[PDB]
Amino acid sequence: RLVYYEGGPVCTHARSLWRLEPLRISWSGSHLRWGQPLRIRHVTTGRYLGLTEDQGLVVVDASKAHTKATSFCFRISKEKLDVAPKRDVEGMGPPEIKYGESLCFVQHVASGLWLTYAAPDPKALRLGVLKKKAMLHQEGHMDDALSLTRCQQEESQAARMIYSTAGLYNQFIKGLDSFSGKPRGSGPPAGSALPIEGVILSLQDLIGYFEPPSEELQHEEKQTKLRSLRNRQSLFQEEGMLSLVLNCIDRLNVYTTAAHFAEFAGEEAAESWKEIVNLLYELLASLIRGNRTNCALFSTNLDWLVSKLDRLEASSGILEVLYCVLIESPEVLNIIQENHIKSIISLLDKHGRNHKVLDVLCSLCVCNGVAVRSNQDLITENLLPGR
Amino acid sequence: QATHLRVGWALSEGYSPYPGGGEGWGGNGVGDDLYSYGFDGLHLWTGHV
Amino acid sequence: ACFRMTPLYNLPTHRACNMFLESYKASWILTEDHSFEDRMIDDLSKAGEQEEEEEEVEEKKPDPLHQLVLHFSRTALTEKSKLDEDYLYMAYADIMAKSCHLEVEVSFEEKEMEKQRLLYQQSRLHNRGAAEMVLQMISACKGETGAMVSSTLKLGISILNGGNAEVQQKMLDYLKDKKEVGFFQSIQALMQTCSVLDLNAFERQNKAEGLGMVNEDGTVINRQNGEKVMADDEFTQDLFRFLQLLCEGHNNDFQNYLRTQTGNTTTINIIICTVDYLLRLQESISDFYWYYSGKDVIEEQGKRNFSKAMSVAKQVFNSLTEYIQGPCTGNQQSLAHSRLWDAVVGFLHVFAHMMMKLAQDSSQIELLKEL
Amino acid sequence: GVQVETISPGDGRTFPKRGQTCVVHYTGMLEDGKKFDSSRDRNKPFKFTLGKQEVIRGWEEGVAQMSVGQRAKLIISSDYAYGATGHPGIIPPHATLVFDVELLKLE
Amino acid sequence: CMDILELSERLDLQRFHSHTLSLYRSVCALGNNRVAHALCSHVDQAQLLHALEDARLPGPLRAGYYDLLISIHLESACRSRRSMLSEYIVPLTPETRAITLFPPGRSAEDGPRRHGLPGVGVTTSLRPPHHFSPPCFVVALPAAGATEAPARLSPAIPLEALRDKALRMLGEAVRDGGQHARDPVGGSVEFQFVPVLKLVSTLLVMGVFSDEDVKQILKMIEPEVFREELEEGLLQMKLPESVKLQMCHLLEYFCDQELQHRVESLAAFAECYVDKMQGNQRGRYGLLMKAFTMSAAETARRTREFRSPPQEQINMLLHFKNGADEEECPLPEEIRQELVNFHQDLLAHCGIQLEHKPQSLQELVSHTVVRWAQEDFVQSPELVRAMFSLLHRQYDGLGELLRALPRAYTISVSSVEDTMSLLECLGQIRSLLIVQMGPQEENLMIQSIGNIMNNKVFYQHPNLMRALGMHETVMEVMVNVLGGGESKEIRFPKMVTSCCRFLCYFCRISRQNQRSMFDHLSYLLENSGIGLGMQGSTPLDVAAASVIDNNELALALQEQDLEKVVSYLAGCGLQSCPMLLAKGYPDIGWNPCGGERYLDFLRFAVFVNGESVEENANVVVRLLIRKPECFGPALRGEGGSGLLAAIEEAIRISEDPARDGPGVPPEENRVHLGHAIMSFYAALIDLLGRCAPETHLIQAGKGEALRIRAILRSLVPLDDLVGIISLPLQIPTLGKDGALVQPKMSASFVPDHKASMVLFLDRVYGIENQDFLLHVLDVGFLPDMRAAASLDTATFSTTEMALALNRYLCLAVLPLITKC
Repeated sequence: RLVYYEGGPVCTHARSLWRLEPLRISWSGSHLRWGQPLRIRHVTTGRYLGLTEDQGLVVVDASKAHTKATSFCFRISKEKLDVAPKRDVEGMGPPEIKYGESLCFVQHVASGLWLTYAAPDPKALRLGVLKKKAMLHQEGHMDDALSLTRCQQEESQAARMIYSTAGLYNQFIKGLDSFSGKPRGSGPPAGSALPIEGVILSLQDLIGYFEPPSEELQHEEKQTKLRSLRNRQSLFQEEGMLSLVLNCIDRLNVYTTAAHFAEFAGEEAAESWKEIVNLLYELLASLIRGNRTNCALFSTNLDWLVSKLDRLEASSGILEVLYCVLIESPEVLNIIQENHIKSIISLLDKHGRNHKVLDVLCSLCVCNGVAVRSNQDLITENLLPGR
Repeated sequence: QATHLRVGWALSEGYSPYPGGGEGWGGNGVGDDLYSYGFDGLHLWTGHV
Repeated sequence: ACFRMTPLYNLPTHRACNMFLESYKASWILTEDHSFEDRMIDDLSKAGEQEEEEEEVEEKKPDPLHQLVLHFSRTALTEKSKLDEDYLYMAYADIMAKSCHLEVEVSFEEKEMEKQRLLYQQSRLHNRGAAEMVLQMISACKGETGAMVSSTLKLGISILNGGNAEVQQKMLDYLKDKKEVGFFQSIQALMQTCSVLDLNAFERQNKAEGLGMVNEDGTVINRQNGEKVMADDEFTQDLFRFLQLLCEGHNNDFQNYLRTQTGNTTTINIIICTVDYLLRLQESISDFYWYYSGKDVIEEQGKRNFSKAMSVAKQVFNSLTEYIQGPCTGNQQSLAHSRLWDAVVGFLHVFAHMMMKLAQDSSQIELLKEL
Repeated sequence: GVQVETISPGDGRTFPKRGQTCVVHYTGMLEDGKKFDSSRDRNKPFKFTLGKQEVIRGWEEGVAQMSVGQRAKLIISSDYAYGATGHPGIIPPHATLVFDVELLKLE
Repeated sequence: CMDILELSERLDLQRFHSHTLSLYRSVCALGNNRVAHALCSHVDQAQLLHALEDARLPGPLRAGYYDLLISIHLESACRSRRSMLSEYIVPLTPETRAITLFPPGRSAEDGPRRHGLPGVGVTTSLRPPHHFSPPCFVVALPAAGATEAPARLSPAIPLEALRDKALRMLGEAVRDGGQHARDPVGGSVEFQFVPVLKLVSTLLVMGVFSDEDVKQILKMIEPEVFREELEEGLLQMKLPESVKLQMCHLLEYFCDQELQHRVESLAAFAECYVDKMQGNQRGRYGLLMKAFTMSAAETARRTREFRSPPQEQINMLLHFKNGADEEECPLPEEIRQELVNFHQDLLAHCGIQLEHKPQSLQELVSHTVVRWAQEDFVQSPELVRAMFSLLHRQYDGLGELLRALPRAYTISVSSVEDTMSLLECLGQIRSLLIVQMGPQEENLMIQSIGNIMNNKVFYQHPNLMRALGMHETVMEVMVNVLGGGESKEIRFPKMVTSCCRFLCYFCRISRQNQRSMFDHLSYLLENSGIGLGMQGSTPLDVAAASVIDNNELALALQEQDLEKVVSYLAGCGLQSCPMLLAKGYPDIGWNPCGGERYLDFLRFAVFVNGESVEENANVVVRLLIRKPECFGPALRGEGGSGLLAAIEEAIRISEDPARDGPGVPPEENRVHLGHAIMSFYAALIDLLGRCAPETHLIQAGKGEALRIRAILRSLVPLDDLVGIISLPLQIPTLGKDGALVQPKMSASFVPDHKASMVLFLDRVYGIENQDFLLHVLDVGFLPDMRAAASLDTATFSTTEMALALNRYLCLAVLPLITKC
């Protein structure tokens, strides 16, 4: 709910993206003008910058974002010459503000306050905090001017997708928690309806979105597509879609089969349980594949993944996720243990002779030209001597 | 590998050891199935035991 | 000193052998001059038995030199966090750069013949992707100085020498078609890393030289540490020479592009970046003058550092002149509304006072002429 | 303990004594019949000195119980072969080993 | 069971088994010789040798079995040899003396166009042998501790038989390719040729092939070029790109052999020529001395040569390339002509000194590479890179020698055995660069470091050590373990402690070693943010060793590095130690122990050879004042209690438990907070005193020196220094009956703390007034002198406090009184 001036990697993430919304529908895409009132929307959360009588400067919900609270303007200078009003124009209007070049002060229209930074609170710089809370002040500072920087179409599309997908999956998780522990017996599911169709379509769309580039492509095109894919994976992970997918997987994993799920959600919902689980695992694999940063996140919760290898509904998908993690992350390789290796071998024992399991087995043996002697020894001692 | 040499009896319908692979580790002869009964000097061979 | 009398004939045979190997490599092998670059490029640029193979296909297969350039382009385009140092790329970039020679009264005919020879030598490379390769390598360096970017800049200068309009057109088309901010981001980072005169470094170097020779030269380090003041002056000159050659001949399109890249998501003003570097250099030179103003005569090392700084400043002035000449009115306005006037004021102060000071001792006539 | 079962007779008189170098050709199997070692695969007789604790205890006793030129089957219990630890990656824990040894010569 | 040849049609089983072979290769990859020995029980030598020859085996299985043989038996030896193949340590033996650039031939003994066959002849560069052990699974298992047993060797396989088999298979493959059958072994030409070529390349690099074998391989590659003074050669057959890649590997090996031969010929000539030069210089000296002084000036000018460093003498004696008179270069004309002839021969060998049939290795490689590139648009980037590397080496042969010489080195015959042992140890250390560190690897690294530091060649040939790059490899190992889990308490502390003991000594061996380590200062300072809990040597200690008592390096130091260290010190002055908090110490709010380490690195940079380096001292003082938290909570402007109050509070903390430590212990509670605080402030005062300017600068009245001294005087009051110097020390006493009540030196106020105060007082404030001298003597010095004198009894004479008092008096106090 709070707004900050922050620097560093955040300048490439989706939490620093804002949509400028003039107070009109017609010609809302016209050139922006000095002193023209407008709203500022946070893309990934859908909230609006505004002034609240209690909390000061915050981002409010759209339901509470009335013009008085959330109407701002851009000013060339802090002089008190805003008296001169202007009328709207039926057209693109005259170009006034430029990307990068123009330096603009943000003013709250109703109160006349200026968007500035709060006096840096002590002990925060001492700890190492380098973000300054933003506030609305009567005077401000001389360096209050902001520069407007353009973002790529891919970034803006990803931000809007994150917003809608987060909404949908949060609704799904709430639906599951609604009947978390309430058996239906023979009556109605005893909960809120689930967005099964929306979830399935969204998962398919995101799998296609994160599809890796085709191998039969010219090197240059493949490299550009790989760069775009990595950037999109990073954007989603930073906005926290990985945790959301894992939470959905947890809630659906509580149930051991479609019939067990139907005992709480109903037969109609249970008709899609297996499909949703498999799609979630495919999305997880697409989200982490080839991404060292995303894959390294499993070094803390490897048991979460290894303990699911013997689930029969999505065995191949779970194995694919594990394969991606081990292929990309040496950190996971350095925390693998004997029980993990034994579970992976029991996969061979219980599911049959699958070469992907061997591929996984010595994705543990070497990574990036460095060998893990403990993993090699454990595999040798637990797999070979039985013959 | 130790030389194989066994002597005994075999039943016409059923004793068909083909060259190459087979029961156990291959090299099937007299007493490597339940259709033949063999002796090798130290062991009585039948059923591949 | 004298009484110690350390003779070579007393050294053990193996110590003498190692010393001999070092000295022989330094004086005989290293000094040897072998010119194989032209022969190598000429051999590699030849297709073989094309008619016998019946290459009636409209798209002929690349010849060996083309394939080498394509391989290095692929290496540059590979998506990586950083560009790894590559001895092979550096060696072949040096070979390609040397292949374009850039060689009394010379007749108009002889001058034109030299120009045509250089154009042919440069076409040998830029007809096979060398210009795009240079741009890709500059972009891939991601603003990190080093041998890779030095070799890339030298190759670019070699293929651009004389204001090669065809190479300029190819570079501009590639940049405007790819629309990547990485190239100019890398250029800006390199320009910001470029160094100026440093008086603390100068005093440190003076003290290091002052440190005497007590033990024998082998045991001591001979205080032969590389130059501490403007150590990358060659790289700075190469960078600004490359930027100048991008505009040589009053290429209006590329002159405008250096100021604003309309198609990209963000733009960098290379003209203003150059002005900012010039301002830093002017301030450093003013500091040097103030350091030496009290002294009567500038010593040899001070003269050498002044000369290096002045060569860099000369190159920067030539780059700005190339940016604006033609005239590029947009660049003229961008410079007029910049910090150039302050740099010129500081330079005028330094010029006046250094003129008056250097005129008073004839041992500094060369420095005065350079000034 | 180790049990020795003759396969082919030896000379009957020449037995190894402590400090002698026995030269043997052997094939090792686990009790279930899985081969894990054989000197004949490497085509080189295995030499070991009796009494220097170079080989397992079962071997030390069984080969000493044999005569020159003799071939015998040695059945060795786990405590005599490798015990609980086993041979990591080769022999499982608590494994009984069956060997087919032949004492080629004594030196 | 079935025949394994049924996997040609049973494709699921074939895929599973090929991936099983890959898993076998991977569980033993990168030096796991123990697992290789284990795998010898699952795929035995007879199986591997039969698979090598099985012509009906499906291609993936054939390739897998060739790769499995290589991984089990040859990979480790090949890697270790390949690591050493880039260095040329030539012993000065008769074989080396015999080596010559060109083969002794009827045309000429040196000069003739015809080279010797590459890779054939005599080479003397030192290369440690291969070590293998026999596979055997009936031996008694070593029942000693784990991770301490000697590292397993690679399982052995008969190498002469393997060589013969590889050669025969390669010959058969060449013949079959020439015949162009429709059933290639393995199902394709690539599957027929790539495995055998990989095996041959591995054996070649291992260097097991004899001269006759190498001649056979050369004739298989090119019958006409490498004829000895069928007709289709591999290089002239039409082959896939992978086969071309293996051919490139073979050509690379032979080009490397040519380079090695050039290096060794140069070394042999160097031996002979240097002997001649020394012998001539001896005669010249004898004749010069024998001269009855024609002219004293002439004698001095002549002896100017002989009173010069030997390297400079050699440079002068070799300066006749473009002619020189007997005064510029006294070397005789015959001796000059010898070098001229050898230089011509070397240029001719490299091809610099100047038929469609190649007739030479260089021309063969150039023609082959250019022809391949002309014939096809090569699709494999690895093949392209190998092709153009080979072509560059062929075209620039003198440059290859120039870039290789830095790694060449001649040694005496008496150093060969120790050099071989050192090379084995360095090989083990280098092998540890591709494996995650564990207990066994840690033990191996420590043992190798100990052996190297006990080897004589380590000390006598620091230039050889630098050429081998020992310091860089050890640094890389140390930094790998440090960075791995940087936030987590780093594991294997003993290995890092050894990582100095080695490197932190390597710096001290020689000045060039010190410079080489100094070149990595930022790296060490980057990784020095962690430590302390080391309780041993650290990368910060490596950094100090690089700049210690070296004026040139201290002047070459960088303001960026000093700012990095000062930032670490600020962090230590603002935050408590997480490790101490975990161990249960009170939270005092800062980190005196780390602050002390950082102050210590700064002290070495500021003061060199008993004098302050003004350039570094001013920078350090300015950084410290710009970050006041670096002075500790006592010297804070607002809430500061002052230095004297800080020391007194530290004494009270030491006296009171439950504030000095956890109060719950290997080194008697490890850290004591009171002593830590006192030590931090002592180190800070020592650093400031050492940053104080010199008396000659003060006398000359330099503005900067005066300003710096004024700043230091403002930081530290004189009354606080006198008070600390006057604080009483706890002296050993005899209580009860024979009870020596000795103070715990590591937990109390010690004279080492007063020594820093004395240094600061003498360097910054200085004693110049008789009244002040008498006052300080009466209050601070005389009581300590009397205590030290009274502790001279036989019982107390050797107590820790008595020895500390003696050191304090003889290093700080008495010199000052002598000066005053």
